Amino acid sequence: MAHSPPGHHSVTGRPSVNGLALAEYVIYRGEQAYPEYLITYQIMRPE
Amino acid sequence: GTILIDLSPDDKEFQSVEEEMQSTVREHRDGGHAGGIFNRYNILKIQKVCNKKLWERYTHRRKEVSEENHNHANERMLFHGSPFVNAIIHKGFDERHAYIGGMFGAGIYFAENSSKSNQYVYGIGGGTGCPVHKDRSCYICHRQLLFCRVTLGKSFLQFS
Ligand SMILES: Cc1ccc2c(c1)sc1nncn12
Ligand SMILES: [Zn+2]
Repeated sequence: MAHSPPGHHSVTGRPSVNGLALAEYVIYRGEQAYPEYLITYQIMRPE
Repeated sequence: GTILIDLSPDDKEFQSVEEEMQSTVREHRDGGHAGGIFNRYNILKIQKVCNKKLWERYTHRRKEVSEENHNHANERMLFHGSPFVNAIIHKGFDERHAYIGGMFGAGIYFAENSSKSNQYVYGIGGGTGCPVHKDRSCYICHRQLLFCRVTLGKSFLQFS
């Protein structure tokens, strides 16, 4: 794995073309995330 | 040491996790190629992941980050999608769950849009789709996402 940019704990991928997109995030330490909920789902075919 | 506690659909905790799943679906520029064509999900089950060791590992590192950032962990609830979801809930996040060819370099990626994490459940760009039908848009096969507590601390802001 890489390291965060000097002085930083994570990167924020801020969307700058797609109006509707929300942010993506990257951490470089596994210890900086905890998997709190396992969600089991199906995607649904629209009308 | 992991145990999965099944949450009742009548539980407000189930309800607010389902709402974050459903309300953060968007359209994708790939028109559904990677994660399929859908506007919403059938939630089948929501389990709380409980591991003493992985939790203490997380809060240790969160204290380190907050002390480096004016007592601000900058903690978020973010979606993660991976075919190794079962190894993640048991052994926690590490180097083997990094995306090495990612835009922001070799790290562990998370998303505010559930439908973005959904693109990654069968692999990079949806891989070859569900193991049973080889369908990236499978409406039959059960999918799994994680909703994770993520410490961002001081985030480096990269524009597209
Ligand atoms: C480049 C990249 C790779 C994986 C990934 C994201 C972005 S956002 C997300 N949510 N779950 C997995 N992922
Ligand atoms: Zn399938």
